[PDB]
Formats: sequence, structure tokens, C-alpha cells
Amino acid sequence: GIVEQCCTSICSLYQLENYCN
Amino acid sequence: GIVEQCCTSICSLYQLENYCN
Amino acid sequence: FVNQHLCGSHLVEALYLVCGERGFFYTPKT
Amino acid sequence: FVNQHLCGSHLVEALYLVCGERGFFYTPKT
Repeated sequence: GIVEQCCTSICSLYQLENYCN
Repeated sequence: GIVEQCCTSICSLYQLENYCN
Repeated sequence: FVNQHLCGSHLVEALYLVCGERGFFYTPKT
Repeated sequence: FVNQHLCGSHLVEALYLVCGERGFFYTPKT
């Protein structure tokens, strides 16, 4: 999930936008 | 929604918890 | 911290602190 | 600000800034 992709590993805009409404 | 209840008016714990998963 | 006008980043912070490991949804559109 | 390790309040802030008026969901459980 988001913690694994953005906290534990380096985050990206691509991934963050996956969590926008 | 949350803006109306917590930003435009005074927020509460009761209402904030309505938006927890 | 919850019993005030909370907007933008301030509201998101309050949700974060209240909801903990559950997480939350911030839907200013709804 | 997005291309780093982002945790806790720092992650929530990034989501807030990226997603704008759409809002977002923060589900560290999922």
C-alpha cells in the first residue's frame, strides 16, 4: 500500500495520484 | 461535508471520527 | 486541537492525529 | 517534495498538496 510505496521506499507523483479522489 | 462541518463551522471529535477508515 | 475551525492542511493534520493507523478520507468535494 | 521517503504527517501533507480540491484517501492499513 501507500506506506510501502512512499514511506518505506521512495515516493513518486505517479503513485501519490493513485490515492487522490 | 467535512469542510462545512469543521472549516466553515467549529469542528468536533465526533465529526472527525466520521471520516476515519 | 479538534474544537476549532480547521481548514486545509490544518484539517488534514487533525484527521491524521485522530484516526491513527486506521487512516482517513479527506473529501472536501463531498 | 514528492520524490523522497514520506511518512506519517509528511505523507499526508504530500497527498494534500498533490490532490488539491479532489482530496484523497490515506489508508496505511491497506
